[PDB]
Amino acid sequence: KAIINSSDMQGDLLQEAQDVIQSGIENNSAPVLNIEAACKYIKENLDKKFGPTWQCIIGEGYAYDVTVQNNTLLFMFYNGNLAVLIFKS
Amino acid sequence: RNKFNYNTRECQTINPSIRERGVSTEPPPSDTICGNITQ
Repeated sequence: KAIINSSDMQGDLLQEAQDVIQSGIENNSAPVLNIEAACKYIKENLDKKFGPTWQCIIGEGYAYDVTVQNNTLLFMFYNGNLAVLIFKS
Repeated sequence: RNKFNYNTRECQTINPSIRERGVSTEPPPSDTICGNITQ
């Protein structure tokens, strides 16, 4: 249940980002899951796929303030209440 | 005189010109934003 909240990049990379966060959920889908392992997976996948200097962040209540390259930023929400931010720098 | 008179000849090669031209690259630009985290 992906709910995109703020988009900056191109729709293809949008789709692949959603697919990768999904695959991360399945890699870690259990009460013992940690968002950190899925974060590692998201960042490393987007590195080996669309280049380095990616950054994955997952949570539900927090406050970031980060610098991002244009057309390389996404933030979104899940019906499962997972707010997911990703960005390249 | 004894060997009969010789015959002049001519040959020259093709000589390209030397030009001095200099060009530039530039450091690509970058962006720096800041955003907050929503509920």
